[PDB]
Amino acid sequence: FVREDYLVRKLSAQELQDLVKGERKVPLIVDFYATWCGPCILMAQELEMLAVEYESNAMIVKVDTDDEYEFARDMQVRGLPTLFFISPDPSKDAIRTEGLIPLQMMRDIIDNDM
Amino acid sequence: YDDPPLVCCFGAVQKEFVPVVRVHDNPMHPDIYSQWKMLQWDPPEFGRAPGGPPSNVAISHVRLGGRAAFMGKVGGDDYGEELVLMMNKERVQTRGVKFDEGASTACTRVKIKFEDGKMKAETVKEPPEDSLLASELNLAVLKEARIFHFNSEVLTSPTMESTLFKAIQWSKKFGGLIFFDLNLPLPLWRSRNETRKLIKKSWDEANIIEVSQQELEFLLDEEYYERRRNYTPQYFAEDFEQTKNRRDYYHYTPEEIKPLWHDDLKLLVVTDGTLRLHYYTPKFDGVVVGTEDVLITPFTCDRTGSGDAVVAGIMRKLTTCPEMFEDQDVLERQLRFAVAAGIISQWTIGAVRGFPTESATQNLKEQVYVPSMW
Amino acid sequence: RKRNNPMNPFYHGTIRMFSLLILSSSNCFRIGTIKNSSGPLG
Amino acid sequence: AKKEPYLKSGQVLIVQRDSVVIRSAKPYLATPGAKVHGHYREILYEGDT
Repeated sequence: FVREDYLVRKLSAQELQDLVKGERKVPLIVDFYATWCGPCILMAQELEMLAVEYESNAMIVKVDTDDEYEFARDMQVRGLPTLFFISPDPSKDAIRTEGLIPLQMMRDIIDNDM
Repeated sequence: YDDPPLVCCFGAVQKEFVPVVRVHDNPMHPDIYSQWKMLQWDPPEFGRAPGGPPSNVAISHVRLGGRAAFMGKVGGDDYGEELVLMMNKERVQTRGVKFDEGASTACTRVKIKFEDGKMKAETVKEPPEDSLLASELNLAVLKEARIFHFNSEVLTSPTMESTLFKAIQWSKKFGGLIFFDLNLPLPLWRSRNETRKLIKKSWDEANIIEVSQQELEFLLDEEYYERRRNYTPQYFAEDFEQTKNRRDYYHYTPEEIKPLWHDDLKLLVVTDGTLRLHYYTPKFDGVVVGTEDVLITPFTCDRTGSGDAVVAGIMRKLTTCPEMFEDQDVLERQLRFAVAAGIISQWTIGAVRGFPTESATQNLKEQVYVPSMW
Repeated sequence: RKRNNPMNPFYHGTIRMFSLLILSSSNCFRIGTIKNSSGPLG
Repeated sequence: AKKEPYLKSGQVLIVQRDSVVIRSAKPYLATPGAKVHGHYREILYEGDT
């Protein structure tokens, strides 16, 4: 009866691993964030807008570094905010971005590289 | 060569991107980011005055009245132009910025593996920010610049590390001072021994070093100082001040710092946010008392970039007041200027958006401190 | 009684009383023949 | 003593050879005709009259 206010789901490292190992058809965007990081407030609003634009044509998820610190380090996260763009084609390699990139830049990566 | 003397910032130009990431034990709601500002006014200790990319220091240095040039590489795409247009707007020299037309700015190609039942990534192609070559260095900048500034983020890239030490050789050949602003990224917090080996070569090449209290304790012994802070006398205090149960502002002795001291080091600064600035020289040492007030503006406070403003304020005074290295009273007065710059930087959302001007910083310094401390 | 009952072993501060107060470092602080030796005589 | 730092307010709790431990106390000045609320050694909580 009441629509939820937030579209981006928070996933554990174990849940994210199964999502990556499993079969996917849409691009997978993974956000690493922390509630204490100031720029993550700005990034959180951009990814919610990106989820609205890509209703079912993309899957937007987020991972907290306070809960999955070891997982983030193994994923080569050097700082926050960090985004991973994972293609549904298993041969293509993922794209890792750093910093508050513009919303249009995210769309170009998803459309042209994902 | 015009005045004020030029300063060169070396590394990657990025928008925001706080490098120093550790584990905090007080998380807010994972979705309601309107609660996250409460962590800006009760921050983790490693995030009291966070640093950032070297382009933040260059921008902040120019706003404080200095002149700065950025040395690095961006891609030939649209986001690369936005970063360059950001630094040109802030009147940062960009002749040292090289374009790589075949690369995408701030984009790293990585491959995902599933080693030992866990998900890991390995770098396939580094971004243009971490791919500046030695043949691409602008030697006119390195000849003119009096301070060469870089962070430890360049040590995470094999290409930049080789390029970094060629830039240092040229800068020293031309008489420039080397400023190492540590700002340890996430990987370098894993273990003390691996990090000390990784940074030792760049540590020895530096004439000026700025580290946070958390970085310094991590490099020497993290558990010893944590035990030291948590000690409470069982029966009575050793002095009246110990009864007040005040915050710990421990000043490290030069003998504790000795494992990190070398011959060419002129000034070591240890920052406890903007609250304390511990300074160490070959002849003397001491602490500058500062302050912070983010609760004065609870809805616009943002600590990101305040570490860069403090570093920029130090370089602004070092270039124009060379006697800071030898006079303790002069050094303390000039460091209060850096304290004021850090305070103002915490009053605005966004690092670049909130960097203060010289007159605003000078005004706050005279308002906060009594006239005898100016 | 215990038998009427209706975890399995197989599976700072100094008190000042006269009313109780606690004394600790938060309210107390410091301001700074053979040779004869102290000991028992028998 | 002239060569010594000034003392803090309180009562001498411990006496040793070269040091003294003080229990912190705060004096209040009261004029004739004033009224004290409490017997001797009566416990007073913060904010009590």
